[PDB]
Amino acid sequence: SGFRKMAFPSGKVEGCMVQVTCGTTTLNGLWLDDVVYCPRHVICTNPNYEDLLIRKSNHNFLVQAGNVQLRVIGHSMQNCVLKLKVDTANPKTPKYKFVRIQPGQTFSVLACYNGSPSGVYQCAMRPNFTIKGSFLNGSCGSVGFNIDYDCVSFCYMHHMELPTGVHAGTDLEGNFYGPFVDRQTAQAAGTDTTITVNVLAWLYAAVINGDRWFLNRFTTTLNDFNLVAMKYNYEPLTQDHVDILGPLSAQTGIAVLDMCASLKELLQNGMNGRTILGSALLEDEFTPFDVVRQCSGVTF
Amino acid sequence: SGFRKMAFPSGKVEGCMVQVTCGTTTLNGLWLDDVVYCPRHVICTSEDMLNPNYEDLLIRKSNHNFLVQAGNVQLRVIGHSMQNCVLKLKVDTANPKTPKYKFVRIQPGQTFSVLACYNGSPSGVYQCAMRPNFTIKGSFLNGSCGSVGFNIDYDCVSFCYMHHMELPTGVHAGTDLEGNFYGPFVDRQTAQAAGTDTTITVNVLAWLYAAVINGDRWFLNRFTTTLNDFNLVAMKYNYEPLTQDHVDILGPLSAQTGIAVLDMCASLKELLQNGMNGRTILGSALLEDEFTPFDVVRQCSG
Ligand SMILES: Cc1cncc(C(=O)N2C[C@H]3CC[C@@H](C2)N3[C@@H](c2cccc(F)c2)c2cn(CCc3ccsc3)nn2)c1
Ligand SMILES: [Cl-]
Ligand SMILES: [Mg+2]
Repeated sequence: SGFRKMAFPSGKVEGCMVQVTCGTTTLNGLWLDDVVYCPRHVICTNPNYEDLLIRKSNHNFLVQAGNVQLRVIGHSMQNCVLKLKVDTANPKTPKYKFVRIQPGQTFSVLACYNGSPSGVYQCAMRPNFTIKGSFLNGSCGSVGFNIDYDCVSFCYMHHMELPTGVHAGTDLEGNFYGPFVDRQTAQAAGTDTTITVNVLAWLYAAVINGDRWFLNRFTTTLNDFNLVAMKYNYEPLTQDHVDILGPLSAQTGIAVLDMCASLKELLQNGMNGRTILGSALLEDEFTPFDVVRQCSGVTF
Repeated sequence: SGFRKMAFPSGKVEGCMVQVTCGTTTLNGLWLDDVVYCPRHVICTSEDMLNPNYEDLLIRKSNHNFLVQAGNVQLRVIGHSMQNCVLKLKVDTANPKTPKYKFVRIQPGQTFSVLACYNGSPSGVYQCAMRPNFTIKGSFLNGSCGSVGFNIDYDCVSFCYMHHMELPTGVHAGTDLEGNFYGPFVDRQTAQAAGTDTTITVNVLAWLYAAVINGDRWFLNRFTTTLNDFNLVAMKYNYEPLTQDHVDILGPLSAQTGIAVLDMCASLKELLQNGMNGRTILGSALLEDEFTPFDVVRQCSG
């Protein structure tokens, strides 16, 4: 029993983190095979990054894997990520893929400083394409990932903090999540919305763990609920979301539209001094799979 | 900016998790140098578990009865000993991935990271606190016995918890790595219950300081309090007493923020009296007590 915000074991990624220093800036890079990936804004000196990089020589890039130093033998740019070719293939390179995640999906973040891992936590790609992480100066290049079996799927590289304190980054191919640029300009997180399918998944997690007070005899329609959803700044619930929740509906005897009626009442009446899984708010950073994985016991 | 329940990177502990099998029972062990540590109830049957005589049970075991598996490598047991409620299996191979480590017994309110493990394979990592009633609020399923809790300040792993069982209220109990249970619990199936829990006052105060550091001041007030008047109010909300040690420990965060410790206590008093009025603090609608003062400085400063 118990339900907790749980990150993937980070060992396979710790062995890939390195420190990258160009000019005055130091941040983190990801060492896979014979390439180090890091944010292109490490580029020394409204920037024209292709033009700034030609001035740079391989030996301007200091790369350290612990005490050991890696020799840069080439450099290239892919969107907002810089790729440093090094002389040595990382002997601890895991089986891995680069993937791009969708809003509402979760991943583990390995927060790093000076190439040394310092913490791991779970976070969701918000509908406004930010994440609510915990990053200080020097965390740029920290990465986000999921693990399926022995395969690490890298999905996020951290680039910047926005004025509201939330965070923005790219996939490992250098494409930003959301309408952001890697520049000193005026940028702001858009208005956010609540990830409806994830709230429902969390209510099923609560039921599985004995928290049942919010259940009621009623059910609703997808059309009726989604009108309540938009009213409360909740993402629309689609039939595909209903399908994904199928497993949990079968396991608990609570149909999704049966649970939507519960969520409707919670949105309209509050929780009246009660809590669900130790929270006084509705939590939307657990996916249906996160709830199945943790209420069943998958391992890596 | 931001403030999150942050676990330590788990790789140094992942390299130590093994599977231990006795009879029909399989659980997790911790492999450091040439020793595998696991809960001694791995030698029990469910019948034994009402009033097991562990000394009598262990003397009947042969080394080859213990099947220890590290990945796809079967380790061979060459001896065994029992220390309180932990079984120490001597193996013929030292773990080449053994980190710098220590065993530490922690006090209520301390936090640590838990590496949930099944059949010797890590599943996930999350942050826990030792509650005042010597339980933890974890996420543990059947087969999680032997999972460990740890901290990694500098590059040394301090092991502080090994998971043994789940109590009737859904909370969890275990030992330190010397085999001594936290709290009054025993590794028997006899009736046992967690005591009434209380809120870890010093940690709430640390978290409120974290909130100020992150730029939130809505809960401050113009009042102060004596330490004794604070504790008279706090105990009425089932909060732990705040000691002069707790006040000393908060000195650094007080200095950084410019808010005296007893002024922050006055703010907490008001929050307990009023609630949040539909507001949040660091994204929570409740007062969070599983961040220590040391945690706050670690995450908000370095
Ligand atoms: C939800 C959960 C959370 N954390 C840990 C668990 C989890 O796996 N066990 C913990 C619990 C509950 C089941 C079992 C193992 N118990 C063992 C137990 C019971 C009472 C006190 C105690 F100190 C330990 C236990 C071990 N044996 C021997 C025969 C046997 C072996 C495997 S099943 C039966 N008999 N009882 C479960
Ligand atoms: Cl302690
Ligand atoms: Mg209903």
